[PDB]
Amino acid sequence: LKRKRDKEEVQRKRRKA
Amino acid sequence: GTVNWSVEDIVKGINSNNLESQLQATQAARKLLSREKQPPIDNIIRAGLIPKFVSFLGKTDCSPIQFESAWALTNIASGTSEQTKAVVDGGAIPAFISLLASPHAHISEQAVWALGNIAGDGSAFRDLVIKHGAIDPLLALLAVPDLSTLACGYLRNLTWTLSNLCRNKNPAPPLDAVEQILPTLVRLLHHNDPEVLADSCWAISYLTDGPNERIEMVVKKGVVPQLVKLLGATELPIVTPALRAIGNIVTGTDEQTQKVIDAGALAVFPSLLTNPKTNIQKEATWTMSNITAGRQDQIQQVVNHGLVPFLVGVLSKADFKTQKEAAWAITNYTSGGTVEQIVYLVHCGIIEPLMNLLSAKDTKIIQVILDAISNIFQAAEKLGETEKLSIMIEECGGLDKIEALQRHENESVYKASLNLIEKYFS
Repeated sequence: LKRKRDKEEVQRKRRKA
Repeated sequence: GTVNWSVEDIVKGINSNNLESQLQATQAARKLLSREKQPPIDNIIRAGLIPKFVSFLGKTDCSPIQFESAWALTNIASGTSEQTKAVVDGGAIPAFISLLASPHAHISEQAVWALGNIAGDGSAFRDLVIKHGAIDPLLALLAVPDLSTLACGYLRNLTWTLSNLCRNKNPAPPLDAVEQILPTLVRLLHHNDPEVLADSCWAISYLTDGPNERIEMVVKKGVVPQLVKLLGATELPIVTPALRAIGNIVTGTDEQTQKVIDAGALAVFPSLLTNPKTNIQKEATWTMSNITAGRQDQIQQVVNHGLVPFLVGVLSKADFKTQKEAAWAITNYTSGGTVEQIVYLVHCGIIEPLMNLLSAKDTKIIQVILDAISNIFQAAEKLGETEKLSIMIEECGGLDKIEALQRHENESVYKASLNLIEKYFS
């Protein structure tokens, strides 16, 4: 029964400040 | 000097036939694109500057304009998918890959970052970066005897970019790319920098989010002990991906799950199941539900580590989504557990908080709880103590809740409640 699934506020892409 | 130029002035300088004028205009664009508030990405794109910036990536005799244009393009590529696509559409990917070998570390690093933003857009661009050959030169940057000799920021960017090459599904990254990256990734997972550890853990979490064969590729590299060590870290940005990875791994086979148990993961769950961060508690309870879906000896190790009282606690008080995971953990436990394990669950106080959750306006959890109740009744029936459980459920007000479920708007809910009140409460 197994159940599967630098500017801040950023994970996918990062803007360089 | 180059602060707060207009896009029109940038265009004028980039359209000069003067490499130094182009350099100052590219720096001015970089500064616009690096400001904290509302960088004018779309204005820079609409001005037609991406093709020029991409050509500047190739000007080996002017490393400053390579750097400035790499940075400008990195920040364009940090935007929406349309904005990243504009950078890719300009030919940036191969130009950035060629800059990975630049003798100037700041330029190679900027190219690493840019490729991470492109790869981070999603599976297609990730795979396109891979097809253009980015993995070999990226890993060559990390082919050093001791990672500690690399600049901290360089290593963090390399790790974050590699993590994006591991990220996203439909499709997952190419198997050969994963296999090529993994040995370096495991080396980063043992590095002492918290940001490198966090992004390495995220990368591992992405690689283990998938079929059991992808999980196996990772587990075969021996990372589970290190994941369990990181699971006990003080830095939440490390615990979170480490827990996600452990949680993913226990969605796999019983053998993969056993590797997590043998590494000592269960000893960390008293803290994880009481962690003040809701998401940690939820993910930990989700991980527990997948462990209690394992073998009876695995359920037994959950018992031996004293985690059933922690599941009772979560069920008694937690964010509702965590409580829903806990309800699932109990149903899995009671479906796969021995009668002795199931009675132990009752002695730990599961009944009252389980019954209290039947008063929730959520149909999925109701069915899960009714299944658990049935499993416990079947265990009591095997012992002849069915009546004692009935009394307990009635004393805690549970009988009333099941009786009300008879008049629910779901067939399985009504049928389940009716079957219980007829098979055990008649």
